[PDB]
Amino acid sequence: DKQYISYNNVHQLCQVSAERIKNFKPDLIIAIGGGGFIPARILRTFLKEPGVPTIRIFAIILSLYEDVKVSRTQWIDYEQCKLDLVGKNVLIVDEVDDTRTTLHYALSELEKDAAEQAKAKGIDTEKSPEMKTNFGIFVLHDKQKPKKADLPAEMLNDKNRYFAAKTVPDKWYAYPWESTDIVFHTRMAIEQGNDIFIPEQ
Amino acid sequence: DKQYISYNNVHQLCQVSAERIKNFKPDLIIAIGGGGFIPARILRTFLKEPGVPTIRIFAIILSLYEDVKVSRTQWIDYEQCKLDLVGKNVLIVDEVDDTRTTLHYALSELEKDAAEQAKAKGIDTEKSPEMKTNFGIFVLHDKQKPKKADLPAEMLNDKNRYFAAKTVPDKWYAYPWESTDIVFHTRMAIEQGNDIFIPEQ
Ligand SMILES: Nc1nc2c(ncn2[C@@H]2O[C@H](COP(=O)(O)O)[C@@H](O)[C@H]2O)c(=O)[nH]1
Ligand SMILES: Nc1nc2c(ncn2[C@@H]2O[C@H](COP(=O)(O)O)[C@@H](O)[C@H]2O)c(=O)[nH]1
Repeated sequence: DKQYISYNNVHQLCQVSAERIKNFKPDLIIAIGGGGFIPARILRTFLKEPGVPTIRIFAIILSLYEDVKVSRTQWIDYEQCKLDLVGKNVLIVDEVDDTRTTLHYALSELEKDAAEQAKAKGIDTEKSPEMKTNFGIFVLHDKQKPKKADLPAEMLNDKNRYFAAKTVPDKWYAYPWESTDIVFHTRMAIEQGNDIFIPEQ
Repeated sequence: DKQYISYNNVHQLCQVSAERIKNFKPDLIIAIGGGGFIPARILRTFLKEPGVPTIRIFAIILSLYEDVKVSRTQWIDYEQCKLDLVGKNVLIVDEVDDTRTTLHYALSELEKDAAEQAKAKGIDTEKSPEMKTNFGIFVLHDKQKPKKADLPAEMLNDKNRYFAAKTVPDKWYAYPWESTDIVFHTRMAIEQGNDIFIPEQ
């Protein structure tokens, strides 16, 4: 029993979520895999405000192994990119929250990068808090079920640090960019109510 | 006079292009900006062959300035990623070819990386030509107008090295992930015959 998602749906999800996200006032977006990149890119179009330069999106690939083992398959070369996580608001993007495992470590590893950058600059997060980095999360879908790992309480709780376009029942979702027959995929999606929901203007 | 492109169209363009591209037998994809990432990601779904691991996609941002000036805003950290361009077939992806300027330098800079990564490896493409790197290009659209830059002739000639989904006229194309009203954008696209061109199965 699959749930078919149309491109246009993913687009409207980002759209509505764009507003709530506008608070967190992100300084940059870090996208997990290609899965998180597509919505991240769309998400950007909506966060564009006249004059203000367009927010940057950094893609990262993260591999998790067992017998937990983390592996930075593709990471941000802060060096050559000249990216400073210090005192910035980072928004982590990925399509769906299943067991939360992925975001758990994604946040984790990125936090290490922040705190270690802070040292390198000679700063003390303790003595001078404001210098700390504020992390945010954004997912199209957040499955409601038993999560096999977890994200820090204060964030997971604040409705302006963790955004789930939609929270949905434990099922398997097929995303437009995965299908080898978009036409079928689409027809299905429309038949399950997974197409638009915000009529034209 | 804009040309509205639907997500589903971009999807089918990749689909058909997937075949011709299957020859070049790409070892990895390097995507220019988010623009090239979305189609690159889709393109992947179609290149998947049972058993064989899924091809990797590397995103890069390239800034070009004048008064030409190149700036690696975001590049591939071959180091930590453990990526070897030597003797591999790289496919460069980006949504549209306008003045070719972008791809000109994108290819250029990436070629430097291959060369320098080839020499410092203790090899020479002259005596051992089975090691040089073969570059490929893929764009949804390739506008026909007089270009401002240029790619090597042997590549822009061999129809198994330069892939352009649909070769379009000189106009301005609005891509789905750019629109702030997908519904309108879509209706328009369908009315210009810029939606699907292949049916279900
Ligand atoms: N297409 C699709 N991928 C899923 C689904 N649930 C999980 N995934 C994939 O599995 C990864 C694991 O997420 P986690 O379980 O660690 O929170 C996701 O990022 C995503 O790539 C689903 O319903 N549909
Ligand atoms: N949306 C859109 N972007 C375009 C169009 N033509 C060029 N661009 C943008 O301009 C860049 C310049 O490409 P170049 O002119 O250097 O070959 C493209 O990669 C793309 O981001 C168009 O018709 N529509």
